[PDB]
Amino acid sequence: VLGGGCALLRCIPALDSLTPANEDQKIGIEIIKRTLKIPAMTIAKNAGVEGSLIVEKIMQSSSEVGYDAMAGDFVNMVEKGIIDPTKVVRTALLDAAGVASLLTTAEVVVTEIPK
Amino acid sequence: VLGGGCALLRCIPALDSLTPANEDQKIGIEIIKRTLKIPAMTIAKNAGVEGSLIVEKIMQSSSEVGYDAMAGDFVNMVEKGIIDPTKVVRTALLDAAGVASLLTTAEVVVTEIPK
Ligand SMILES: Nc1ncnc2c1ncn2[C@@H]1O[C@H](COP(=O)(O)OP(=O)(O)OP(=O)(O)O)[C@@H](O)[C@H]1O
Ligand SMILES: Nc1ncnc2c1ncn2[C@@H]1O[C@H](COP(=O)(O)OP(=O)(O)OP(=O)(O)O)[C@@H](O)[C@H]1O
Repeated sequence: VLGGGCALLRCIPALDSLTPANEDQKIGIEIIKRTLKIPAMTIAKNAGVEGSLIVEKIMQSSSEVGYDAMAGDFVNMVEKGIIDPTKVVRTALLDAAGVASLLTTAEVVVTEIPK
Repeated sequence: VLGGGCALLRCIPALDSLTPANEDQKIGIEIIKRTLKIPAMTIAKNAGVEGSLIVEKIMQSSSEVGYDAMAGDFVNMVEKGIIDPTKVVRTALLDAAGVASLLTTAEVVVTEIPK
């Protein structure tokens, strides 16, 4: 798939085409929708530029256009070779979500008293 | 002038039409140029939205269009009444710059030892 976090950026309208069952499911869908911009934002922030403007410029562009943080330019990602494995992206997303959504269900935390 | 920090936002091409004498003057001009977006960003950030995207949408718009953070939408701001005194804007800019650029010239700081 496309590299630079653009592959997760192109799946936001798939979440926009979802009908939640209730308000809490809608909250979770919005959480994932806001999370989907995080890798591209982090890559752009590590390059010294403002990641939100870069992310908005990526979503306002065509589906083949992403941000090259090395050259700092908006390019064709397949033609420039900036590509990612699909397995890596889905594995990272699923493994992050499964533990973080379970962590957010907590009300009580029990720890050992430090000796 | 226009309110919402847009009056300082419309003076950025006036800085783009400047020729610095050396590199340090260029650094100072860039400092003021980056500072000119700060009040609109702060107003948008206090409203719960991302201020950088709002600022970019303001500069991509016409000269009469700004952001109403009360209604959260982009409007003709003379017609909507969001206006500022010119004296207040220039007083704030000059009073901030005069002390802050002198503060940034410091190399040594001498303080009294706390008793
Ligand atoms: N020139 C580039 N422009 C834009 N994005 C790029 C560029 N080169 C790599 N990337 C992106 O940066 C990410 C790679 O980051 P990095 O390899 O440091 O971390 P990771 O793969 O998440 O984890 P790990 O630390 O295990 O390697 C991928 O999303 C890749 O598509
Ligand atoms: N509805 C609005 N939409 C957008 N900007 C607005 C709106 N109402 C006011 N503003 C802007 O917000 C700023 C006013 O902020 P505020 O009065 O809290 O601070 P100040 O004038 O800098 O200082 P002081 O605390 O001394 O009043 C002005 O720039 C004004 O144009």
